[PDB]
Amino acid sequence: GIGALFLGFLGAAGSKKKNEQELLELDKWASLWN
Repeated sequence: GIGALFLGFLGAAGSKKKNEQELLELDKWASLWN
């Protein structure tokens, strides 16, 4: 879709631009819970 292009921007800027990483890391750890 067209609105998907927008999300791609905010998403791309993500893979582009520490702390948030360490916090996001736990998100992956959450998988453990399953």
